[PDB]
Amino acid sequence: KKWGWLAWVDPAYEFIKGFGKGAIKEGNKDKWKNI
Repeated sequence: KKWGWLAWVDPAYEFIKGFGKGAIKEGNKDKWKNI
């Protein structure tokens, strides 16, 4: 299996950690629903 999903999300999520370390509303809006 290719499994190139997590490979593309890996560098993605890590990006928001620095670019949007203080802006969950801009990205993860309805993230509370998954928690």
